[PDB]
Amino acid sequence: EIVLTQSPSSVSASVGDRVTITCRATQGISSWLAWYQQKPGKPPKLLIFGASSLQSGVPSRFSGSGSGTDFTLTISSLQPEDFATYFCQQAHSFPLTFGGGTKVEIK
Amino acid sequence: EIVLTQSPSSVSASVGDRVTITCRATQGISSWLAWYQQKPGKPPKLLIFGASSLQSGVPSRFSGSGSGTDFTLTISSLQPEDFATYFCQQAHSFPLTFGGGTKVEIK
Amino acid sequence: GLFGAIAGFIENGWQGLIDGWYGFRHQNAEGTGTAADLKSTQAAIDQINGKLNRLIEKTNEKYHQIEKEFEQVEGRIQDLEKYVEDTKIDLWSYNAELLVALENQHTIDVTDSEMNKLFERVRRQLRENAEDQGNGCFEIFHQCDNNCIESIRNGTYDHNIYRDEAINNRIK
Amino acid sequence: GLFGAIAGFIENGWQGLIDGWYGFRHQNAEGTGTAADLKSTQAAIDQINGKLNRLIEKTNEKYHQIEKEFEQVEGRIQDLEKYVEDTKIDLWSYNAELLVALENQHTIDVTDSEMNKLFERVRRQLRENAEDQGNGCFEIFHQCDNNCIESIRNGTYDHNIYRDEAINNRIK
Amino acid sequence: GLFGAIAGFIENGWQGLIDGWYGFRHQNAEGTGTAADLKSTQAAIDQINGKLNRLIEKTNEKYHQIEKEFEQVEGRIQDLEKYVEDTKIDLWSYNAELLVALENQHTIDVTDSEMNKLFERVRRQLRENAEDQGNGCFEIFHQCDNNCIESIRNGTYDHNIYRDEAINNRIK
Amino acid sequence: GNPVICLGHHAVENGTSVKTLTDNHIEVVSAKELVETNHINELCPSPLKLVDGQDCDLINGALGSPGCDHLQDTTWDVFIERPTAMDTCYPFDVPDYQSLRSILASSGSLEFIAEQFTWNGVTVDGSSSACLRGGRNGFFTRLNWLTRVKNGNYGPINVTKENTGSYVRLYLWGVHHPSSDTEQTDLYKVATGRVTVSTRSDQISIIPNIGSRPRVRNQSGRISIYWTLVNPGDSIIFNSIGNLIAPRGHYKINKSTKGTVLKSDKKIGSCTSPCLTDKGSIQSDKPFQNVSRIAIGNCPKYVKQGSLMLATGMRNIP
Amino acid sequence: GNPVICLGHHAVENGTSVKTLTDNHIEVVSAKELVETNHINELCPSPLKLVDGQDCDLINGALGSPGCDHLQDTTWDVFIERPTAMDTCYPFDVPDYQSLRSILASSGSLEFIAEQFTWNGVTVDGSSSACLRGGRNGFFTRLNWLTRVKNGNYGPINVTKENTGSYVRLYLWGVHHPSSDTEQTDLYKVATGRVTVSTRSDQISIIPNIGSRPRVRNQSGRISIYWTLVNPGDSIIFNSIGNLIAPRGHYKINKSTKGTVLKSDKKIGSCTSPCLTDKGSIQSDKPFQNVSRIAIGNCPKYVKQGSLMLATGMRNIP
Amino acid sequence: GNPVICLGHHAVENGTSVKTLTDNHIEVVSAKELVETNHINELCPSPLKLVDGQDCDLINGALGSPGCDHLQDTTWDVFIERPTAMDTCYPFDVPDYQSLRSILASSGSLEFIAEQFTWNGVTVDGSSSACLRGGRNGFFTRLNWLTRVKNGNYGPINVTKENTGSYVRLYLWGVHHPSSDTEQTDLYKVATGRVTVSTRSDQISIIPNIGSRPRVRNQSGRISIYWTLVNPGDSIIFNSIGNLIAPRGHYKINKSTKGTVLKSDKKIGSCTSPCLTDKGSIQSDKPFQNVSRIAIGNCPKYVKQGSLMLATGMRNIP
Amino acid sequence: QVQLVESGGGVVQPGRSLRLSCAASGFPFSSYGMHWVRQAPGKGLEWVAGVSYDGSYKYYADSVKGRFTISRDSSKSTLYLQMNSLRPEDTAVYYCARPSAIFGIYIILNGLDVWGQGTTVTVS
Amino acid sequence: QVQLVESGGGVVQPGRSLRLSCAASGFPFSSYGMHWVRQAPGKGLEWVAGVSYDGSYKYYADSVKGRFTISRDSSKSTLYLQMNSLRPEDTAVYYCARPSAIFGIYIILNGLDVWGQGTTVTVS
Ligand SMILES: *[C@@H]1O[C@H](CO)[C@@H](O[C@@H]2O[C@H](CO)[C@@H](O)[C@H](O)[C@H]2NC(C)=O)[C@H](O)[C@H]1NC(C)=O
Ligand SMILES: *[C@@H]1O[C@H](CO)[C@@H](O[C@@H]2O[C@H](CO)[C@@H](O)[C@H](O)[C@H]2NC(C)=O)[C@H](O)[C@H]1NC(C)=O
Ligand SMILES: *[C@@H]1O[C@H](CO)[C@@H](O[C@@H]2O[C@H](CO)[C@@H](O)[C@H](O)[C@H]2NC(C)=O)[C@H](O)[C@H]1NC(C)=O
Ligand SMILES: *[C@@H]1O[C@H](CO)[C@@H](O[C@@H]2O[C@H](CO)[C@@H](O)[C@H](O)[C@H]2NC(C)=O)[C@H](O)[C@H]1NC(C)=O
Repeated sequence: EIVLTQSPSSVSASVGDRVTITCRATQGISSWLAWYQQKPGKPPKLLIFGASSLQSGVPSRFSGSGSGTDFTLTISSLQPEDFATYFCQQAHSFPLTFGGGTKVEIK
Repeated sequence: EIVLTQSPSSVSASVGDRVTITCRATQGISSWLAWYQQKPGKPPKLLIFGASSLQSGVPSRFSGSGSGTDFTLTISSLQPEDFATYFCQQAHSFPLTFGGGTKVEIK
Repeated sequence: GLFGAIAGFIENGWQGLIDGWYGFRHQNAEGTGTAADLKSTQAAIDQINGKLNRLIEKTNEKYHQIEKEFEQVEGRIQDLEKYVEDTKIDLWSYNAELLVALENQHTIDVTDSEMNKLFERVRRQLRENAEDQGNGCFEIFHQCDNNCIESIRNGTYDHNIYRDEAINNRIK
Repeated sequence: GLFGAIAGFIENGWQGLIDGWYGFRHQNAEGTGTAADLKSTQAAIDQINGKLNRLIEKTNEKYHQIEKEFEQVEGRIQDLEKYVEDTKIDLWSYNAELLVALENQHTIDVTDSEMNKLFERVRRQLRENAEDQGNGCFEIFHQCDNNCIESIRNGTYDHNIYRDEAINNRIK
Repeated sequence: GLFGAIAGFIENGWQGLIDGWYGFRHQNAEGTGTAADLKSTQAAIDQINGKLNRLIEKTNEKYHQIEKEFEQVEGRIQDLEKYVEDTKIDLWSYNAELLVALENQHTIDVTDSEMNKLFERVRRQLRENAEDQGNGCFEIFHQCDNNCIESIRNGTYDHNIYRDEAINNRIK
Repeated sequence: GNPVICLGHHAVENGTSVKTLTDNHIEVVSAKELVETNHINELCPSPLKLVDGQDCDLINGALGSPGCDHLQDTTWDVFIERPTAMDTCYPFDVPDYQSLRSILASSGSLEFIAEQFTWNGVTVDGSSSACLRGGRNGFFTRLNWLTRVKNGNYGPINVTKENTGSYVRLYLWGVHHPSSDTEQTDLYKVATGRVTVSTRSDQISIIPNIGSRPRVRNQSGRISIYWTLVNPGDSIIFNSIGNLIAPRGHYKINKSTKGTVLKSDKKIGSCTSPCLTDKGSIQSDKPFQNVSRIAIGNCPKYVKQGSLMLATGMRNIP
Repeated sequence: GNPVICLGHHAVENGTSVKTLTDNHIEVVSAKELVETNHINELCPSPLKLVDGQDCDLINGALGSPGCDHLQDTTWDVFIERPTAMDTCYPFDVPDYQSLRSILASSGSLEFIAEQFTWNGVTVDGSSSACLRGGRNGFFTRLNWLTRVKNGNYGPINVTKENTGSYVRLYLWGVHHPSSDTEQTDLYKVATGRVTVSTRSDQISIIPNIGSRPRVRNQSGRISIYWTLVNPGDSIIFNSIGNLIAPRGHYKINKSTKGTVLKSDKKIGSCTSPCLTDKGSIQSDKPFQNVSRIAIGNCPKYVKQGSLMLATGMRNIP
Repeated sequence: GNPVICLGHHAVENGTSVKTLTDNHIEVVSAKELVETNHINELCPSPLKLVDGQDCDLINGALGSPGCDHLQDTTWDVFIERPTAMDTCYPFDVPDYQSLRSILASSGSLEFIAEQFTWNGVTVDGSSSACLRGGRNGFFTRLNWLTRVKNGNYGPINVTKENTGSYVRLYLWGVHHPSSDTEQTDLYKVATGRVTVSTRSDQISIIPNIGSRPRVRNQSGRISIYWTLVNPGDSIIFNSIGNLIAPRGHYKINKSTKGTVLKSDKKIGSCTSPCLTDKGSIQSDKPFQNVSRIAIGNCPKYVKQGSLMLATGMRNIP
Repeated sequence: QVQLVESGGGVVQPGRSLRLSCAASGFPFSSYGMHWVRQAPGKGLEWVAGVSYDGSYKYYADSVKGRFTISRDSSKSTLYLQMNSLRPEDTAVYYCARPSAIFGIYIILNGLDVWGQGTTVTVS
Repeated sequence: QVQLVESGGGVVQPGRSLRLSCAASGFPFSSYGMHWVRQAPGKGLEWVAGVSYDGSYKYYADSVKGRFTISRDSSKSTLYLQMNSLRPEDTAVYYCARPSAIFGIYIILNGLDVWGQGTTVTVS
């Protein structure tokens, strides 16, 4: 398989902080990474595809980076509705892998 | 074999002259020429490898040119220490050929 | 293209191929079917996305500049302020025109390469058991059921299995 | 070249070829002859003319400019008017030097490709009735008179016609 | 790469190969060994050096210029002198960024080509006496002692010598 | 009937045309447009801090003409001059007008640091019917019109100010050019005035010029506005025997750092865009644009072409 | 004796050398030169409309100096200044000479809209032996030398002209700098003259200085030439108590639109070329050129190289 | 067990990363850096001829202020102004200061061609306690302070000098702005001076203005420095009835030809480099650099990137 | 407009079977491949099943191979997840998800655009 | 730092043998191929011998083929030039030379970076 490793596993921050999250796999998954937002009890929403391409309708503060080996999800100016658990997705080959979840709490 | 023909065989010039020397072979040796400086009784010092690439530490006034058929060694501003005999080297395929020598006397 | 597969010995494309950029299309005893190829499709998209991301990096951000519109003739200074802007716009327009034309010439050659890459991979797989008909199809000189077809498409096909049948059917 | 046909496994060119850019040269029982190949020659010429027409589009038309020659030292303003023009000329001269060198590198590769394109086509035609000598020539293992030769040059050659004769002459 | 030899059907590179960029690695009765190939290695270096020498030609020599640092705000004239310099730096920075990105795409394509050039040369040498395993290796269907191996590496291998032996070992 | 396996590539019914090195019209499966051609038609007030003078150009705002009361102490990333801006005060010209408006626009601040001067031997706070503030004779809010003592002399002014702060001070002053020798003597009692403002490193001196100018706001005279910068440690001296238009303080020279002026007529909306143009804001991720050569912010590079299609797919051959 | 079919490519005896990314000297079959290096040595009068001053520079033509009678009411796409151009009238300087030349050249028109002024209280039509028009004391055809009433005063001038037309009026006037206190009082009777020209938005006033300058055409005095633009709706006022060199009308500000001036000495032929240089016209379809940086019209882009060979054929290997 | 011959390529343990058209991070075998990021921190005196003013800026050296005795008859390829440069003479300003500096720096020469003038009717060689040369009242080494004849008149000056030579002459002169009407009459006896310097084509006249400026070296007055060029065949005339600061000769207009000025504080070493920057010299064979935009000589082109890796090898796959 | 509706989630005993369904709306369902992804309650998302557009190529996770069976229907535009041999390991909130279309191809292997509401499967 | 020391040059008679040596210092000798180049006294440089990095492939000039023998030691990092069947034609000032290294690899066929001091071989 391909094993994803999200860091950190959780973080608390106030509104307006520069949040950084990492997705971290084994194989060369080129640029196939998909970041997701998830509120409790709700299905995910695609935030970033192609590891950098902003999804249509998603605010410009969400940004993705990385290539091949090291991946990163950065949020510039966090907002109250941005409190959620975040998952990254491998999409280079089957089977599809996800991460351990990176939740943003209130500080 | 590959025969090198250096023209002219010798030349006299004053300090500051635009000196021109040619190395001239038979086969396609496109970029494999090496120009050497030689003082009497001393071993050579590689001046130009690749027929244009300046050797590390050699002053920028030494310049090489040519590709494949017609080669040339140009010196812009001659200096008193530059009085020496100059040899070109074929490096396409064995055996290694050298020229007849182009000395720079005093005028 | 430089390899002459797309718009070359591959006559035309397949509009029924909707799940990939490159695919297989077979005819065995059991019937016929089409499947996309992931590796070739992914390699092409990665190189297109890769050059797409390179072209979007937001690097141009200027605030205080020179005036570019004038409500009265002034002469020397205005002539220069105009000539400077005109010079810049022309150079950037060239930088853009050359960029698009060049990237496209490379893009079309990359896709033509990945098509030939896939074909050359399958050629090396069978490697005495089939022959290049020319149109991008291989005449497989042995019975190849759907499990055998899938073995060619997922890269597990062992040519030694059918080598005895295939050579005999070819030579005689 | 990137394909190594021209200045590669094709030793040198044919000056007798005066009716095209690529051609056939055969030796059958009846004799020997040379004939150009239109398709390959046209594809090369159209891609050279296609990039020739792109480089001629007249787009540079300026009348009022800044002065580029001066009969007296003036200082600050003249320094700028000169430095602006110098900066432009440098950037265009680079735009020109890179354009030529790059279009040539591509041009030589396109022609090398079109040569390899033609060779690959004929290779796919005979199939198992000929072998690659290496020098760009195919050893045809059967009797191929001039009508058979023309069938190879206009793309009508049927390999299934001489398959029995050819395989037998190769294997034994 | 465009040919898919390097980072393609050639799985990985050889760190033990220190005397060249491309080489042979054999397994015969007498043992195993690795030797570099000069021609392929020489061609690749020539084209890299050839493009390195082009990128070093010292052509930028200016002495009197415009002021690029100011100790007091002045307005119109300073706004222009700053805008002119900024516009220049932007264009050269793009020229450099594009040049490197393009010369690298070509460099990696050239080396990928030269690896395929060597493979295709050997393929045409044996030419019925060996089969393409797929990983860049040729299964030679006849005895090939070290002298026979060297004859493949220096281009003196005569296929007609082992043709009877090889075809027999392949077909049966 | 031997099994056959074919290899191919996808295609679509209607492809897109792109340019290459060797052809003007090549149909590919998919393509993206790189030249943005659309704008919002409104100026987005985010993230760039905008300021609307909206009846006052920048210089009129700096001087403090009647309409520009709302511009006081404003700070901006982009000042916005309107085409409907109008002069409202005593008629004035500014030698090197575009330089002093490009100093005020770069600094990005109309914070006026008020100072107390002691103009010894002159009347102060003069006003004119050509400069009305609420149907009443007024003047530039940042300038002090000095005339002779009532029925007396124009006591020679030799006022100085030392720059003690750490910033560079921008002083705005002026020189009155009367219309007739009567007005000159009626106002400053000298036949010929003189205004000499100076620092230790740079100076400027003006002797006014009497004569008729076209009537502007029923006034035939003019005021030539000048400006002097003072570096930390330096001192400025206002020396005049007549016709001085005195300052009421100075402005603070700030750092350019996205500070400029944009001459547009579009309304300020409620959108968000990091790029402004004279024709409105640009919202795009495209590298180039044909909207306007006037572009402020994180903008696409202006080109002449209206469409540059980048190929994002293989050759389409149905 | 198996039949063999070979595949190859054409070659020639003498190929052409081109540059690539990896070699300075590669012989290909054919190649086209991209840098034009040849010019006609004559200036083609088509399709661009040319005007030859041929003894008169542009400014001398605008003022109307003796030689420039043939330049009246001329229109051009390109004006041509010769090196053999000579001053022919009273010695004069022009503050910001280059700008006035640029303003006239870009307008592309010497159409002088004549006007009737009423200079009340002066003698008119003065002439100087330094400015001869047919062995007779003359003056600039577009300027009116005003001196004091014969044995009388220099009655003050307060003339105004409103801009009624839709265009921008360029007024050319001047100030006389006499050579001695005698001349100033001999001519305008004031010890110190004054010239004040003004509009509603921009003004200029000059008080003339007396003194010796090097003798030019046996004249020690000078005339400083100035210009004032008047927008539609605006009015210009000529106020002067002495030394005014009055206008006789204005010039019409036109649109740049291929309007400029070229300094060359090459004759005007009968050829046809859409590109002019100081060294002559360029007739080419090539993209680049090393003829001259000075290039007006649809011209190849000036570069520093003399030869850039584009490969139009395969590698030539005999 | 058939013999097998394999074909491959070389690799290394740790490869370098380079950018391509389709990727930001591709590991290749070997790569060369194209951006130079290091400088010597010393200015190399070869092969470019340098001149260190080291307490004198270029203009103070041209005028001949006390500290600049060592700059006389110096010639350079690059003049080096220091940040520690200090005025040492009477306080002075220069209208269009930046241009005179650029004109001097481009000529690359401070060779002063001395001339003998006959200033009839004035005292010569005036000095000032603001300009000390060895604890003694001095003046600019290239300027002559003229004052009225002892207890007499400022006999009018009408001196002329013809340019016989083949070169263009640069004359450096000035105008004294006094601090009080006492000083103006104590020195030149005229209530209002006048300075008129002229050639046959261009001219300039200045009437000095009296008033208080901030005390510099215990002096309230100022001297405005001007310059006049004289082409071969032309003649220059210094006409003044008061406040003239006369020249002692002229400088020779030379050819730009690697002649300029560099503002740096780095010491001049003994190294050798054909490229100078404000931060020091650059010794490189790389095409680009991020050291400084200020680069004089055969320099790499300044770019914004700090690293541009050119791939000099194949793809590295261990 | 466009969304995916899920159903079939209930309380079930280990060893038995269930069938969950995903009805599409607002897009060309038979043009896309589709995926089932399960969020184990407490843990993160866990891909379980996926099918091609035609339904000939089916991809399963190693934990459910030979145990679950995916299928689809063009006539009803519905996605079927037939689960056999259930056990409390399979207890999860099931999501039917849609892989994103890229360039012009409707690839099966990409990020997932549209999700269903989430139907919970409880195994006691 | 880096330099090559030569030794072995002496006065010898025609027909007999000699051995010259070139000890390397300051670089990975066993990684490079090496050359012997002789400057015939009066004439220019003449390449005589050259060996690969491992010592399996040895290249000789046509004048000395089957007469001289080159070798190299990794344990001692020394280059041996064993001369047999000498004659006054072989009289020369002998130089051990190191072919230059290029971007990645240590090619045997290039210009020669480092030379020895030059040890003279006289054959009376
Ligand atoms: C930017 O370029 C576009 C074309 O690429 C210009 O627009 C079009 O104008 C033509 C007429 O010449 C119409 O037929 C098209 O329908 C227009 N298309 C669009 C999308 O506008 C456009 O005007 C240019 N913008 C500017 C400011 O010049
Ligand atoms: C334009 O470039 C050409 C070179 O391409 C210049 O000319 C040549 O000059 C050399 C000597 O340097 C002669 O040997 C050639 O015969 C010349 N050829 C031609 C066609 O002139 C030419 O001088 C350049 N022109 C300008 C105006 O710079
Ligand atoms: C005008 O004002 C200035 C300062 O207000 C006067 O000058 C000062 O004189 C003292 C004498 O002790 C010096 O120490 C100061 O340095 C001077 N100030 C400056 C700014 O230079 C000046 O004298 C006044 N002018 C007149 C004519 O009285
Ligand atoms: C030139 O570019 C280099 C980077 O390519 C700049 O320096 C480095 O700065 C980073 C901090 O961001 C350090 O971690 C590195 O160690 C630095 N490396 C080197 C080689 O300096 C450098 O500052 C730039 N120089 C200028 C003048 O802008």
